[PDB]
Amino acid sequence: MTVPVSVNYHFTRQCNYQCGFCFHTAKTSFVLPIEEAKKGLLMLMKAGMEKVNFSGGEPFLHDRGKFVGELVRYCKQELELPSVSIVSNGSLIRDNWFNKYGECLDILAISCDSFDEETNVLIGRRQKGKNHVEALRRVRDMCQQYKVAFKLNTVVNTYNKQEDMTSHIQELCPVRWKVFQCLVIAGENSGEDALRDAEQFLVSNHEFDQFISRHASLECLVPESNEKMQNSYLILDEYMRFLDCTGGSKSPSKSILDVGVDQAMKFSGFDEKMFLKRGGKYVWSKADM
Ligand SMILES: Nc1ccn([C@@H]2O[C@H](COP(=O)(O)OP(=O)(O)OP(=O)(O)O)[C@@H](O)[C@H]2O)c(=O)n1
Ligand SMILES: C[S@@+](CC[C@H](N)C(=O)[O-])C[C@H]1O[C@@H](n2cnc3c(N)ncnc32)[C@H](O)[C@@H]1O
Ligand code: SF4
Ligand code: NA
Repeated sequence: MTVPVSVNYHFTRQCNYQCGFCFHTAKTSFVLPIEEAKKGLLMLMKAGMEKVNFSGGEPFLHDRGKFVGELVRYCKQELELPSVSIVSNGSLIRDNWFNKYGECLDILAISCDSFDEETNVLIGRRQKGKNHVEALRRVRDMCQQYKVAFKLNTVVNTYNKQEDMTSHIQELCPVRWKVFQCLVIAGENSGEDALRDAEQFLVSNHEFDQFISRHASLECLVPESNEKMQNSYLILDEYMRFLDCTGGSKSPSKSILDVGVDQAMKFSGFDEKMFLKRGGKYVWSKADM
């Protein structure tokens, strides 16, 4: 039986940005009552979960960041999880949140696809109406101030495929720099009713390889081609259903809240060998960094 050692919980699909290739789109606004989410996290820890990553959607948009804060505190203080992380666009992370919850967060990943603001506009890394300026640098400084490990995520796509990020990554010094090839998921960023159309963003495997090669000097680089990314995550949706990506979509299992972890896991599509090959198990607790 596969142990769900590291699990992503996309607890909301709502987002304030509009990234054109987004593969986890705003198809619903449902969020579990926080006590139900805590019951799911408890049974995941009982099944062997050691790392949880909160995703979405934008995790800091829900309830002004209080929901993700409380889940981080619950997992660290009540479940004693070795690793608690978040992946965020960074735009809504505030100093008061960090002062309250940062001691419980091991790793904060901020997504940054370009250091060129025209490219970010083309991609949709922007809110409609008002906008923020240097959210990335301000969040990076908060991670140093509150002693959280800083991680950066980048999607290689048509509009950054020639970008040399070396000097910027050198300055930011992330502990881990994930570099994803833009990935198509039917019903998310392809398909008749999809909210996004990734076609204009996709790169060839070779263009992905050339972006990786350009940045091979950076020791923090963790590349994930489509092969390494598609099925190598345990992905719980906003109903705490595992999503199986093996068929090219995000096909949900029943909720662990109804059937338990082991039963739902059979329908996760998780490729544990690929999880290990891409570097999914790593030094992820802050005592060890
Ligand atoms: N087919 C896939 C593959 C991945 N993801 C999501 O893409 C994000 C990738 O972010 P990453 O930083 O790689 O997630 P972590 O699990 O925090 O990564 P790691 O533990 O390896 O640092 C995750 O939310 C994951 O669930 C997705 O929606 N669909
Ligand atoms: C859907 S996002 C959710 C968290 C937050 N909204 C953010 O963007 O960081 C999770 C991660 O997946 C990446 N991502 C989104 N769409 C992708 C795609 N089509 N292919 C590869 N990665 C993608 C994001 O950039 C981000 O690092
Ligand atoms: S990838 Fe962009 S649009 Fe998709 S959830 Fe993250 S910030 Fe929102
Ligand atoms: Na969609």
